[PDB]
Amino acid sequence: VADRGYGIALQHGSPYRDVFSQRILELQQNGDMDILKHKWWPKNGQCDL
Amino acid sequence: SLQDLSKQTEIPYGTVLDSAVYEHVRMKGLNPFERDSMYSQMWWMINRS
Amino acid sequence: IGISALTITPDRENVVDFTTRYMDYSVGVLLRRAEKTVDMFACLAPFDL
Amino acid sequence: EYDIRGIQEFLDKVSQQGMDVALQKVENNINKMITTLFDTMRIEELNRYRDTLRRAILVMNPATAKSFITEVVETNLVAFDCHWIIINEEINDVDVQE
Repeated sequence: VADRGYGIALQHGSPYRDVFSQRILELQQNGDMDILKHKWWPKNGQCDL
Repeated sequence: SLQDLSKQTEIPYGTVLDSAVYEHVRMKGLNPFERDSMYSQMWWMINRS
Repeated sequence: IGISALTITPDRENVVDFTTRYMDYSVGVLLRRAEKTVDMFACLAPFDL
Repeated sequence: EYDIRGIQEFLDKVSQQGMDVALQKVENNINKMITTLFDTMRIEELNRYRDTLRRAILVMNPATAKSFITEVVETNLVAFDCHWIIINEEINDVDVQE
């Protein structure tokens, strides 16, 4: 679905997010989120959905 | 009718590549602001592979 | 002059000045008729001859 | 054909006042320009792009404006409320009526 992407808050005015965007692009290109997704949504889990 | 053609999928249908009708269906099917959704189904009959 | 099954489309009205149209353009579909379903021996056909 | 050094003291002065001006060239092949939008953007983005088109300025020759308008209005990227300025030095009355 449109309109929405997930996110998490951090204390306002920090340098954190400002420089995290490219690091998130790294984590995307590594598929590190996809490793976490396989962990948390195992494709061959206990049941066929 | 063309509606009754587009509902079923047990007889496949298509058109000549790069024809004006082909590109007209491709244009209709991709436009989300289109009022009549039928073309957005027919395109998935015509775009296969 | 130019004349054939030529269709008025806006991208062509940029370089040639079509007349008023003489007939409408319509998209259609071709099919094969359903033959006929009834025969005099359909009551015996559940057994091979 | 437009030498974009006319609209170059305007794109300056406007940008002191904080308007969100945007450029875009209009292609020689309007239909495939338009469908290259639908084939390559998110539905999340179309619903923002179609919010901009409500107020636009055309700076071009009338025989292209007739073919652009007729293509936008027919594919429903503009509704009953837009406001498009159309500026030129020479529009003859037969195009004012078209």
